[PDB]
This record gives sequence, C-alpha cells and structure tokens, in this order.
Amino acid sequence: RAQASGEVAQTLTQADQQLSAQGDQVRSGLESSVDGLSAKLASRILGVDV
Amino acid sequence: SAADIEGAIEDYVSSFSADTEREEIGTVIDAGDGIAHVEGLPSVMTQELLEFPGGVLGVALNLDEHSVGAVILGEFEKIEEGQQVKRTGEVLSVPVGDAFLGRVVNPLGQPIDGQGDIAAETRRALELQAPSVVQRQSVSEPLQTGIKAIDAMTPIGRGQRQLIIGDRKTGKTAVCVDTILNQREAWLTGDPKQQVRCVYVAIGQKGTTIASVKRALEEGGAMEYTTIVAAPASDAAGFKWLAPYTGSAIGQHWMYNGKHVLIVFDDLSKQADAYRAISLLLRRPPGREAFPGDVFYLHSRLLERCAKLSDELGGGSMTGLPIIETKANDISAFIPTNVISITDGQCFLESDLFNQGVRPAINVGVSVSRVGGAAQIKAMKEVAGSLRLDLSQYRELEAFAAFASDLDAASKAQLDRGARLVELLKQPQYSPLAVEEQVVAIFLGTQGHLDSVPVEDVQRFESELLEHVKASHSDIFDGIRETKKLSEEAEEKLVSVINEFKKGFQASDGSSVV
Amino acid sequence: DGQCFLESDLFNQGVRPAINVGVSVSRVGGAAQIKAMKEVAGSLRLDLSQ
Amino acid sequence: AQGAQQIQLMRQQLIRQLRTGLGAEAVNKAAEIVRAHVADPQAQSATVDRFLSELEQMTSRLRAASRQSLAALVEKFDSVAGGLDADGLTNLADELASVAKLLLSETALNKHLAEPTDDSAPKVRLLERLLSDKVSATTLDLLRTAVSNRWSTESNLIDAVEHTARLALLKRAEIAGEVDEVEEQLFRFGRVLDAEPRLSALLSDYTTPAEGRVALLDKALTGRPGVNQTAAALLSQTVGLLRGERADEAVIDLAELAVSRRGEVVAHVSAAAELSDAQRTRLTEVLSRIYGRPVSVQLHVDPELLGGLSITVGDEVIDGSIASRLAAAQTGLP
Amino acid sequence: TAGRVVRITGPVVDVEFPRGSVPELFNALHAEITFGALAKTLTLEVAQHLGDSLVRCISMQPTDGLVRGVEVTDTGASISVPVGDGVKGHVFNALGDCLDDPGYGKDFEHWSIHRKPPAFSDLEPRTEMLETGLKVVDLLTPYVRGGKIALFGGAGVGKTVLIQEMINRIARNFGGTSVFAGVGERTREGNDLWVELADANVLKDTALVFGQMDEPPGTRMRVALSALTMAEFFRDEQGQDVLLFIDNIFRFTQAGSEVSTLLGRMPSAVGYQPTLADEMGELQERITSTRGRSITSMQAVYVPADDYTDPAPATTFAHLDATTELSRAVFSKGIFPAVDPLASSSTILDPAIVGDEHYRVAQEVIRILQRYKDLQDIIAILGIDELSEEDKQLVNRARRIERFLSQNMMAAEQFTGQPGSTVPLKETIEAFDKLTKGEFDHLPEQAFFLIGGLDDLAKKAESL
Amino acid sequence: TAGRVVRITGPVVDVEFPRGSVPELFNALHAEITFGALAKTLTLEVAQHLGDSLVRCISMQPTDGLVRGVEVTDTGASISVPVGDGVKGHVFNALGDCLDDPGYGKDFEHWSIHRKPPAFSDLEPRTEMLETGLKVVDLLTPYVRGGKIALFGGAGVGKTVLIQEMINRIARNFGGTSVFAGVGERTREGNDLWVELADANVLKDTALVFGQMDEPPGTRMRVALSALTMAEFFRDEQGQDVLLFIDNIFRFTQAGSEVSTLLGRMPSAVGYQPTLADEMGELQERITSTRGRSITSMQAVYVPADDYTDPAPATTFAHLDATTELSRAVFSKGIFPAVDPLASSSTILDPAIVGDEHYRVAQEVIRILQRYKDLQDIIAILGIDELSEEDKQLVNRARRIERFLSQNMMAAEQFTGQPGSTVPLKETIEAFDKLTKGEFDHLPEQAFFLIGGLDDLAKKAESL
Ligand SMILES: Nc1ncnc2c1ncn2[C@@H]1O[C@H](COP(=O)(O)OP(=O)(O)OP(=O)(O)O)[C@@H](O)[C@H]1O
Ligand SMILES: [Mg+2]
Repeated sequence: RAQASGEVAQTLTQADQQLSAQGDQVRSGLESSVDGLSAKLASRILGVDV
Repeated sequence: SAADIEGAIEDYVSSFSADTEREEIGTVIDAGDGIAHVEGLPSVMTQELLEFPGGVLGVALNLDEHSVGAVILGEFEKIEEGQQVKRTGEVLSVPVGDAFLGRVVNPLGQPIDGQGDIAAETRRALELQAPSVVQRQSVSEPLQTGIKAIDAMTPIGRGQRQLIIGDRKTGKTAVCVDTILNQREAWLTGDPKQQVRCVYVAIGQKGTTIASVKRALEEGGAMEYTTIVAAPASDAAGFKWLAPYTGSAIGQHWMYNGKHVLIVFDDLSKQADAYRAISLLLRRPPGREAFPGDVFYLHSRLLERCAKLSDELGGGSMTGLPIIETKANDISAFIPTNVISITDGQCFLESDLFNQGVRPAINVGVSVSRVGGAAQIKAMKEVAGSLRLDLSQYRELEAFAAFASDLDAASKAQLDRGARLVELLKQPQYSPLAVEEQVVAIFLGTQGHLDSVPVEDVQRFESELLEHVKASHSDIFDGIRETKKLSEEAEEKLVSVINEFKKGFQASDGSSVV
Repeated sequence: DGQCFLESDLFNQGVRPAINVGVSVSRVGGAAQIKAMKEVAGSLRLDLSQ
Repeated sequence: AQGAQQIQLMRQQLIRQLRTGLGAEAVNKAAEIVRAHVADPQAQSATVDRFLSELEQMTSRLRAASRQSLAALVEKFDSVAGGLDADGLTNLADELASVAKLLLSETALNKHLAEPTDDSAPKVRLLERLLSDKVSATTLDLLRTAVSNRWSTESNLIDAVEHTARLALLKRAEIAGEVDEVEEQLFRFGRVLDAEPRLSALLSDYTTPAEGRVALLDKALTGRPGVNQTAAALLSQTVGLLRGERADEAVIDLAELAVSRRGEVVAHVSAAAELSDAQRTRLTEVLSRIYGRPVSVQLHVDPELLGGLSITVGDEVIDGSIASRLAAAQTGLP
Repeated sequence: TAGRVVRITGPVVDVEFPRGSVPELFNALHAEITFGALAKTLTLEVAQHLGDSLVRCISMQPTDGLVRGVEVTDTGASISVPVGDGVKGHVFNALGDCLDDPGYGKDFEHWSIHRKPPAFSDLEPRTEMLETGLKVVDLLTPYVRGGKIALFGGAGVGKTVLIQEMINRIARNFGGTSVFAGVGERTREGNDLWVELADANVLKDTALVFGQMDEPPGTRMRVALSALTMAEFFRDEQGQDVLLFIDNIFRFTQAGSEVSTLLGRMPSAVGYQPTLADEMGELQERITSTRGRSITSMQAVYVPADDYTDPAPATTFAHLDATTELSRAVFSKGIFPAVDPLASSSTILDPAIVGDEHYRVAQEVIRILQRYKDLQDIIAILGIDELSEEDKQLVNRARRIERFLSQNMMAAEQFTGQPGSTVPLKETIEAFDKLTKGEFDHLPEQAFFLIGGLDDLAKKAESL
Repeated sequence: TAGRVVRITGPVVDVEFPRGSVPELFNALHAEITFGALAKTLTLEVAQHLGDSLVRCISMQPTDGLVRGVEVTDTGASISVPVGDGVKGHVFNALGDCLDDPGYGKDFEHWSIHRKPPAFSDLEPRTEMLETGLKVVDLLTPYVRGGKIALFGGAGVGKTVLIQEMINRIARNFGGTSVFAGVGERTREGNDLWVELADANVLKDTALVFGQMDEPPGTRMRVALSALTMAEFFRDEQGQDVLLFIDNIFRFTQAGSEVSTLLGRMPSAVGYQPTLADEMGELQERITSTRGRSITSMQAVYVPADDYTDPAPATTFAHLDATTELSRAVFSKGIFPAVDPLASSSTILDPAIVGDEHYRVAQEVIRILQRYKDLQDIIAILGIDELSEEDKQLVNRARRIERFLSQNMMAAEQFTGQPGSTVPLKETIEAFDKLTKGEFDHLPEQAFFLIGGLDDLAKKAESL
C-alpha cells in the first residue's frame, strides 16, 4: 500500500509539473489562435463578415 | 495537444448562432431568504425553471394573480429588485445516462467533482409519474445488503423501500455504504440482470462527509457503479429539496432501461426540513411541526418511484434505502411516521444497542421487512427461518442470564443459542459479506455448531471459518451462489468442514472446542 | 456567571438555604473567595455533589 | 490506477481551464472588434436593418367584480360621450375628477358608496342628494352607474371614476384630432418624470396637498410653451388623484391607456441611436404583423445596447441587441 | 361559463368563474396541463368559495405544469364513480378511472361519492350478527352485520389471506360482494393484492379502488368515499350484502388533516383537522344496514405512537363494533385465521345479543386461553413438569382449544386443495362447550389443527 | 442616491431608496443617530428587498435613538472586516473596529464577511488525531486535526471552561495562528480569555472577535462570519494552520430567530426561523478545511432547554467531525468536564485510524457505561445486591471509569484549587485497559475522582 501511495504521489508531482509546463507552452499558440477566434466570434455576434 | 484546445473554442465560435426569439420576461418585485417574487411571466407553469440575469436559477413554485414565488437554486445573493426573470419553458429536468456512474453531481445534474462534463444521454423531468399498479411486479429478487442482520431478518428485495431509521451516529450511513459496496461482486459479473447500480443522494451533509463517503466507496471499488447526488448543507433549500428527485430520475432512467438500481437518501429528514423552509418562506400554511400539508405527498411521490417493473417494461427495478434521523429515538415524530407508513420495511438502528457492542445496531424484533422471505434466496430463507424465533426467545430470557442455574435445559439452551446468535449478527464496518458467506454464518448459528464456542470467540470463529472455507473448501460457496440452495450433499460437507476446523481453533481462554 | 438552584425537596428536607449542590455552580469560583475560604472550601462543592 | 486517473483528469482539467482562458480572451477581443465596428453610424444602421429583417421572418389588475363594473361603466361612457362636444367632454372630465377628489377626501363616503348591495337605490339616492345640483347632469349618469355596480373593494370605486375622468380627455383628443400627439406627449412627460426622481416623489399628493402638487407640476412641467393642452390636463388630473402610485408609473400607465383607447399596443424599443423614420415604418409594420394589431414604437435610446434594437411589449420581448449577443456568447463558452 | 386558474399553491388551485356560474362545493372541475412531458387532465374538487367568483379547489392530481389562466370546465356534479356489476373484477382510482383497463366504466352509471347516510327512520334498530362461518370470529369476536371491524395485524400474519377468506365467504355464503378501498395503498402492495386476488379467483367478486400514496392528499381522502359509493350501489340497488375493506383508515384521517392544512384551516388536537369527527362520521355512518341489506366493513386501523387516546383512533373506535387482532405468535403456531383470541374483542358479545349459552362458552374459552397464557411463562422457563396436575390439564385443554380455533379457511382452497369449511354457529358453540369441558382432551393435538368443525374433527381423529 | 428610513422595529429597519439605487442584498448601509449619549453611526445590513424600492435591514448597533426619515447611505459593499497578519494580537468586534486600540485596522486589507464556501473539489476528509491531554476526549471522542469539533452542552454545564481549557491545550503550543470568535457569549469570559492569553504570551498569535450578548441580534449573526473571514484569510492567503475557536455558535441561529419574525418569515418548529439549516450550512461549510490548508475548528454549541432534540443542536450535529457532549446529569454528580461518555462521539474513532488497542479500550468503556446506565434504575429501586455477580462487579468498574474520565483541567483551577494535569494518550488507553479488566477494582471510588493519570491515581489512593 505504502509503495503504491508513494509511487502515486511521486507521479502526481511529476505530472503536475510536466502538465503545467505543457499548458503554458500551448498557451503560446493559444494566443495566436485567439485573434482568428475573436474575429470569427465578432462576425457571428454581428451576423455579417467582419 | 494544442490541436484539441482551440479546436473547441473555435467550434463554439462556429456552431454558435444569433438566437433571437420571443421570450416572456418578468421582473423581481421582492427577494429574500432564498425566495424571489416575479411579477409577470403570465405563461409560466408550476415548477418551471426560471433563469435570472446572473446565471441564477429558480423554480416557479407558487403562482398567484399578483406574482410568481420562485425558490432560488443557489447564488441567491445576486438577485435584486427589478432584475429580469426569463422563463425557460420547461419543468425541472435533469440529465441522465450511463455517464453519471462515478460522478458527483448537484441536484441539477451539473458535476461538482471537478472532472469533465457528463455526457447526458437524455433529460428526465423530476416529476414523471411513478410506475402504475399494472406496470409493476412482485418483489422476488434479493438485494444482498451484505449485513447479516438485514439479509437474514429484514431482507430487502429489488423494488423494495427499506427505511433506515435511527438516531444520530447509529450506523445508518454505514449500513447504506456497506450495501453499496456489496454490489461490486455483482457488478463485476457484467450481467445487467445481476448488476445493481447505486445512487447516493446526500442531503444537508457537510462537504467533507460526502468526500469521506466517496473515499469509502472508491477504496472499496464501488464508485465505478455509484453516483452521488450531493446537496451539501451550503446549498440553498432548493437543492436539498430536489436532490432526492434528481437521484430518483437518474435511477429511473436505468430502471426503465432494464437495469436494476439502488437509491440511497441520507437523509429525508433534511429534505423535509428544506421543503418546510421553502414552504414557510412562501407563506404556505403550516401544519404539524410547521411542515406544509404536502410533506407526506413529497416523500411518497419520491419513494413510490421505487418499484419493480413488469417484464413488459424491461423488468428493471429501483430499490430505495431512505435514511431518516430520529431525535431521542422518537419514531412517532411526523416525518418518521410518514416514512414508516410509506416504506415497505424498517431497520431501526438504536444507540443503546450500538453502545452495547451490537453493530450495525439493528434492533431485531421491531425492525420488519413486509416483503419477507420472497426477497431471500432459498438457502438464506431455510437457514434463517429459526433465527427470528431464537432471537425473540433470547430477548425474553435475557433477564434470566443471571440465575440460569435454575433454568430448564431447553430454556438454558435457548439462552446460550441466542447469546451466540447476537454475536453472529455483529459485523465490522465496510465488511459486507457475500450471500453465500452469510448463509454459512447463519448456518453455524442456527444449526448449533456455535453452541460449543465461547460467546467471546464467535465473531473470530465465524471469520476464521469462512476464510478457511473460502481458501480450502470453496466448493460450498460456489454451490450456494450457483444454485441458491444449500443441498444435503453440500450441507454434510459443510458440517464436516466445521468439525474439521473446530479442532484447529483456539478459543480466547485457551479452551478447546470440539 | 453562575446559579444557586434552590430546590423545594431540599428545603423541606431541612437543607436551608436549599442550594442543590450539584446543579449550582459559580464560575468565578475561588477568585471570588478570600484565600482562607478558597483553601478550606476548595473542593467542597464537588465533594458534596459526589 | 486511481493515481493514473487522477493525473489524466488533471491533464483534462488543464485542457478545460486553458480553453476557458482562450474563450475569455476571444470573447474580449470579439467584443472590442464589434464595438469598434458598430461605432460607425453606417454599421449601426446596417445592424438595425438586419435586426428588422430577422424580425420580419418571425384594468387587468381588477378583480372579477370590479372588472365587470368598470367594463359596464366604460360602456356607458361610450354612449354618454357619443353626444358631448369638446367643451362638454372637458366639463365632464373636470366634474368627474372633482367628485373623485371628494370621494378620496371623505373615506366614509367612499366606503358606503362602494359597499355592494343587491339594491343600489340607497347609494343612488345618496349620490343624488349630495351631488345632483352641484355637478353637470351628464356627470350624474356616470356616477350613478359607478355607484350602482358592485365593486370588489372600496378603493376600486376611485379607480373607476378617475378612469372615466381620463377617458373624457382622451375622447376630446380623439375628436380634436390630436390623439397621437397627446400620446406622444404623455410618453415625453413620462421620461421627464423618470429623469427627475425627486420631482416624481414630491408629486405624491398622498403626502402633501393635491393643489400644491399641481402647482409644482405647472411650475416645473406643464409650463413649457409647446405642451399640448390635453396632455397637461391629463397629467394634472393624474397627479391630483395619484393616491400613492408613483407619479412615473402613473404617467407611463396613462400613456398606455391613451394608446389602448385607440386599440393599439405600444412597444418600448431601446437602441444605440434613433434610426430614421424609415426604421419606424418598417419596424412598426413588422411588429404589427407579429402581434396582429397596430403598434406604436417608443425609442429609449441608450448606447449600452451597442447596436441592434431590444423591443418589449406586454410581457414579451424581442432581444437581438448586440449587447445581448455578447452576453450569450460569453455565457455559452465552455 | 368556463373559469380560469388564478392561483396555484401546491395541490391547491383557485379558479375564477363568471359571476353567475360559480360551481357548488365538491364539484369536480377539469383543467388541462398541456406541457408535453406532464400532459394531464387535472380533476379539482371545489373545497371553498373564496368570494368574488373565486373557488378554492384541491387538485386530485399533481399540479406540476399547470399554467395560470388555463380554462377550467365544471362538470356540474361531485366526483362521480362508476357503479354496477361491471365494476367487479377491476381496479379503479379514487376518481372512478380504471387502472387495469383505461377507458373502462365511462359508459356505466355514475354515482356521486358524496351522499347522506340512510335516513334515521330506515336504520335497523337491532344489531344482528354476521355469521361468517369462522370458528374464532363466530365464537369469540362475532362480527356485527352492518358494523365496522378493526383489523389489526401486519405482514406475515395472513391479513391478505383473511381478506380473501372474507371475500370468499361473503360471496358464497351471503351471496354478496366485496369492495376493497385501498386508502393510502402502497403501489407494490396494491399490485400484490391485485395479483393475489386474481390467482385466488376472488377478483371477480371484488371491486378494488386504490387511492395510492403517491397521489396527492385529495384522492387519498376521497377513495374511501368512492369505494363506499360502490358498496352503497351494491346494497341499495342490487340488494347485495357488501363487505367493504378499508386499508388504512388512519390514512383517510391523515389525508383529511393534510387537506385541512393546505386550505389554511387551523389544526386541532394533535394537529388533526377541526372537522375530524364530522368527516369520520360521514365515512363510517354510511356503512350501515338498511332495508335488509348491509355493508359490513373490515377496517385496518393504525394507532399512531401506540396511543389509543390519539384523536385518530379515538374517533375511529367510536364507530368500530368489533376488533380482530392477528398476531405473529398465533400465526407461527400453525393457527390460521391467526386471530389472537384474547387481544381481539367484540362489542356484540353480550348475552343480550348473542345467546346466553354462546356467551358462557366464549367466556369459558377466554378464561382457559388466558390461564394458558399466564402459564406459558412457567412452561417456557421451568418446563411443563413444574406445573401441577390441574394446571397441566388446563394447559393440555387450552392447547387444543386454541388449535381448534384454527380453520381450513376457504382462501386455502388454492393451496391445500381441500374445500373450505363453514361451521354453523350452533355447531361451534356445542364443539367448544365439549372442548372446554375436556370431552375431547384425550385426542392428540394434531387432530385439531386446521379442522373445520366437529364431525371433521372426528374424522381427523379416527384418521389419527 | 441616499435612502430614507421608513420603518423602524427593534433591530430591523426599513429603508426606501430611489428606484435606480436599491442596494444589493447583504450590502452595508450607514445611518446616523444624533441624540447625545446614543449618538453614533448605525450600520445596517440589507436582509430583504420588500419591493417598491424598499429594503429591510438588520442593525448591527442598537436602533435606539434612530429617527424615521433619517438619511441612509449605501456603502456599495457587504460588511467588510480587516484581514492580515496585523489582526493577530488584537481584539475586534463584528464590524472590524478594534477595541483595545481604536482605529488600528482601518488601513489593513478588508475582506467581505460574505463569501461562498470552498468548492467540493477542494474538500478532503481529515483523519489525523489531535492529542489534547484530556482522558475522556482523547479516549472516547478523539479530536481531528484540521477537522471540526464541537462542545455541546445545556445552559451552564462548563462549555466555556472546557473551551478555555482546549485553547490552553492546543493553542498554547500551536505553531500557526488562532482565531477566537466570541459569538454571543458572556463578556466576563471573553475578558478572562483575553487576559489569560496576554499573560501566557499567546495573544500575539491569536485574533479575537467579540460579538458578546450585550450587542443586538444582527451583530451576533455577523460576528461569527467576521471571525471566520479572518480564519479563511489565514487559511487561503497564507497557507497557515489555523485554530478557529467559537463560543457560542448557537447564538448565530438564536439571533436569526430573534430577527426572523420581524423580517417577515413565518416561524418553524419551536420558534426557530425556517432558514435555520440554510444559514447554519452557509456558515459551517466555510469553516471546513481544504486540502493542503487546515482549520482546526472547535465550536461550542448551546443546547436550549437542555434538550438535545432541539432543532438547532440537531442541525449542528451534521456539520461536525468530533462531538463532545456535556450533560447536566453528569455535571450534577461532579464528574468534571461533564462529558457524557456515551452520547459524545467522534468520526476518527475507528480501528484504522486511532489503533486497535485504543478502539478496543474505548468500546469496552462505552459498553461498561451503557450497561451501568441500564442497571442504574434497578440499583436505585431494587438494590445492588439483587444484581448478578458479573453485573455488580461491572457496576464497580463503571463507577470507577466514570470518575476516572473526570480530570482536573488546567483552566479550571478556580473550580477545584489543585493544579491541572495532562494524561498522554498512551497512558490513558492503558489506564482504561487496566480499569476495564479489574486491575483497579480494589481501590476506592474516590481514588479516581478528579485525578490526572496513573501516578496521580496511586498518590490519591495512598492519601485515602
Ligand atoms: N458496523 C459497525 N461497526 C463498527 N462501527 C460502526 C459500524 N457502523 C458504523 N460504525 C461507526 O459508527 C459511527 C457512526 O456511523 P455512521 O457514519 O454510519 O453514522 P450515521 O448513523 O449514519 O450518522 P450521521 O450521518 O448522522 O453522523 C462511525 O464511527 C462509524 O465508524
Ligand atoms: Mg449519515
């Protein structure tokens, strides 16, 4: 039990670090795609091509 | 990874459309204590879902010529005079599907466990009619609760409403969690006609207690077939009122699809309090203990959903295990009386028994299951037939345990048999027993094979024997679970194993049992 | 801060002023007594309750 | 396995929160883009035109007894006013308002006149002996009809007579030909009052003498040279018999009654800017088609909408406003 | 002429009608719920006239989905239930709608469920006895023809089997009929009773009227009256003796209390309706013998808190003429009909009504079976040998007396195959006079179990 | 923009605002009283929106002197209280006004008293025992570190003495921060606590918020939330371990009931407000600890009429991990701390957490005490001699166990004179294992009374 719990905790810490790094990495391309996403959203809430 | 992320926001942007349609608007003319009165909405229907500007929701529960009294389902602090109220046009409905297994959901079906959204197969309104008399079937399939006391003396059959009634900290939630856990061996079978799906409606319970129940189910592996409809004490009275109905709807979707469901409610005493609060705030006339006139209708409408459907409707079932917290063990209070009348059986868990070491504290004799032997497998029925009479005689004779020197041989035999049967019905928490092991235990007790073991050791004996039979003579358990009866060919072998094991047992005082 | 529960049963029994020693209590306690009476009567109430 | 899952669900929660942030940023950028675009008058007019095109494709508080009594009384006013002229209508309205003031002042008179009875002869006799010579003859028929029919409660009687006192003026505007002008005017006085909460509150005759309230109104509101006589008279009558109803809601309800008399229902319209009579025409025709009755449009111009119009009539609303669309897009995001 | 719903407050609906068309009290009005999921035709029962053309009504069906301003059409008569020989063999709800054959009975004659009891001049002045043919009932607790009998019991004591027994006996001895008023009937138990009666082939002689618990309080309050109207039709029109079961009457009282609370009436006593006695009398006093035919009634009564002074039982028992208490002790000992001979009581068991010999025999039996109960403690603790010769005689005689009160009940014909036994009252009196005197104490105890009479007892003796 | 007082009724004040400026619920409004000695600035908290632009508010200070028509200004934000490390070592009232140093915190960060509880995703059960040094608490109802503890009791059974003792036992050597919420408690006890903490130098790590009973209902409602807001700031914004002492949490609901009827709500159960459970949940769920950041709350709950079935204690019981129940029955005997060993319970008392020897000893003690509570009546009427030998010896053990569960607590030296004592958990569990096995059956009962441990037990036995 204790090894299972220790292994789970270690992998949880490692996964937290790795996934946090991966998320902020991908947020970079997120801020690129945001421009097009917002343009198309505007062209929807307006009902005509922006 | 990045492909998925924006994938979704982009998809929103696209599928998103400029909805523009007639809508009926009211205005909040009065708000307070979880109730908001809405002028307007002429087409509103009773128990309709209204949405207020801040994403808040409420239920149009009173309709007068002047205003609509709506109970606000949380986030009440964001309601103001003059805010627009927009009617959804649909009565309360909750999503339902197989995706709710392993999830914790608020009474509206929105997940609160922090995991992803739930793939809702369909929506069911919280007020659909219960199965009719013609759509039902006789309760005849056991629902093994794993508690020797319940399964032997107050059996629950699939489709029954077995109330668990007791004072605080007496073993109610423990009994229900043991019942939920005991269904894992049936779940792993993969046969829908044996699987029992569980819904644990938590009402007015502190968040950490629901988390503890979730951990208890998860460590025992029962979360993969259990859904928690959590309405913690922090939520408005509306959620504590609707949680039983959201659990009933989730269970009913499976019930009508042919699955078998077990619906637990800790506690209907807290749902009734929530409804009382809502009614008094809405100024509905109060009756006994300030409850509104239709509290019995509340609980009956909730519990009459539980039923076993005829084979024409798929043959599914929904078994209720309402939990009600009496005060000072006064089963005559209003809500306890109502539920005792509604339910098909009662398990009276008393604190005096709990302190005396009887756990799970079920007061045999007063606790009954009107379904009776029809909810037991043949083996359990045959073994436990004598159990109730023996325990009644023991409770009659217990005053004589002091002066047994002067008792008749038969009377002393009954006293000693009962003193060991009561130990036999004890059971540690989170340790449910499969039906075959219960059969073997009550067989030890009733046939008298425990009459030689000291009362102090029965619990250990029964354990060390069952384990032994599980390890070296698993044939008995296989026969019992496959045939549902304890035949003579297997009974003789079981007695032989009992006598073989009794030689190897060392009672706690050092004596020898043979 | 306290209570001197006078009971009719004690009054009739001849216990006058009729202070029910058990239910009665003074939460200031010894701090409201001169040191001498604190020393002599420190445990008197609990002794009488017992 | 539990730990595995927990890390997989942590990855999915990372995905969900990153998507939430992306959606929030996209919503902010789209809102900025649309607000910048709509800033141009041509774009705003185009949004209003599309809104109109999309739309193209699309006494109640009285209880039963008072409802029937007021219905009968209005029936009467119809016949009685069918003969009177403009001066006759003015005299009728003034006398009806005066008797309404008398009823309001003497609470005991109200009660016993409003109290229902199978035979109304005592009430009719009381009304005759107390007002027959004082007021014009035509007022007597209306007041007898009012005191004859059974009212749900005493207060309703006042609401009856005052109502008739209003109708007269409206009928005057109907015969003089300013029915639309008086309604428009009332609406203008409405917002005026809505723009001065202190003025509306101080106009509560329920707290101060009615004559003082009317003098305040004259010095403040009806003294403007361009005010129509009918609208000023209606507002003075209403404020002088306000009886606790907020002067604002009173005058808006008066405008509602003015339009209802003509059989049309007014739709309150809010927009970032007025939109030409072209608009009015097309929008009025569209709303009339949707609601199957002639409709009047009142423009509550406000830049908050940031684009298309938001319309409300009765309990129903058409909401294609750009602000509402931004709110919908923001809420619908994951 | 149709009204409009102005208020919805739970099961209470206020309807505003035109000035001259307000419905009279207790009229059944129909309203439409048109929401797709909950489409329904609400049947509202006018409870009060609030004035200004408003009538307050108790919805007999859930109001979830009702809309203000929805049209309400007045039927012009109280809730009407179907009546006739055609209602036998079918299950109805409180409103007269068939549940096992929807649309059934809508062409039958319909009777208002509100009707005054028989005129005072038409009431029978003498309390005749209903000789059912059961030894225990006929001897110790004689049922009153046209009276109300409490039926205490529970699960596993054969209450349903006894109900079948009485249905069979009223059908085949008195040529009558039974109407089962399931007030507050658990849907599971309702279906179980339906299938049990169908299997026993007694449904054809029984009209079932279930007001289920899940239904609002109104139907639970009106189901007893609906079943009672069916029984009254069978009595007055068809001239049949009727046996009307009610399970449970306390739930009729509870539904009345809930309706009273909903309509804003101040509760009395322990929270019960102020009109408790009037409602209970209007229900019970219609259960009477008139013009020669009689509606006997067996009523399962629940005593809250085990308090016979609680107003619900305290008012019910003013109308009950007998009490039959099934016990799990007697049941476990193989005695069917499972009637506890000592807890059960009957108010017609006096020599003025029953014969003097009957009273003497019954009192002797009660004396014996009470001694035996007193000596049961000695037997179970110190053994039978601890008793004296006289006591042991008495115990051996009481065993046979209590086992002879058992009977091969008619309802058992479906299980044991052997026909049921109807012992005439005289034969029962003579048999128990012989049995208390010890004239049959030499026979084995097994000779008395489930034996229908005296000659049958010989033949189970010579067979042993 | 400012409002106007329209109606004053005790602690409830109605304010009419202009249509466009009706304050939001729970916003703080300011009014002014100008009369001499009562002159002040009156804080009101909007409770309801009555319509017609009116709001109904609860007054934090007494409304005596307030005048109809007085100007009311809206603050635009709910009542806010100071937060930060600076609140440690100082005394505050409900509104956040420092008492010992007026105007101290008017520049600190201010947090709204009203906030939602932590999301369910963040809540994790706590199962770490907290060793207190008291025999009864550490044995029968062990306390949970980071969980919720309560000290139930009737009027004057020692809740305040025990809560002060627990402050002395946990907080005195606590590494983190402590917050004490004197919710409607006696002011003398609060001042004694303040001086005691100052003398022991614990005050520097404690923040005190007093809403004592001399203050009107609204401030009694909101003092608990203010102290809890400080505790939440310490939990979330600093990740520190926090002790949240409260006395008495019942006063929150009692104040709610006091203003319930004025505010327009119909009353529920025994005079309580309908929203009792809702308010208690909204306050209690905020006290929960979340994963990685702990609050060890231990809140005294007052039981009205010494009736544990009263709605307020009954509702409070659900929000608690450990429940030490004081009873006047035990207090009347002299068994200080007056803990009822039986009714008192704890969630952490399981064999998986506290051990398997601790659990056995505690459960055997409970068994013995329950048996001696069922034998007490027989003893009082029949006599101890009439009992069995086993029951007699068990009664001796039970009396000794009851007296040994008593302890001379450190903060109750004004009660008993002698100094306090701490019994380590292991020593307690061995002491009670010995007692339940008869190892001390020969010592006199008085040897176990108010004696802290085995060594002191031997000393007192030798003294006697
Ligand atoms: N069979 C059992 N054996 C031993 N301990 C048990 C058993 N059942 C319950 N307990 C313990 O009893 C205490 C109360 O149990 P449980 O959580 O079921 O309470 P409950 O009666 O549902 O009350 P509530 O939810 O009101 O606190 C807990 O310590 C639980 O561990
Ligand atoms: Mg529980």
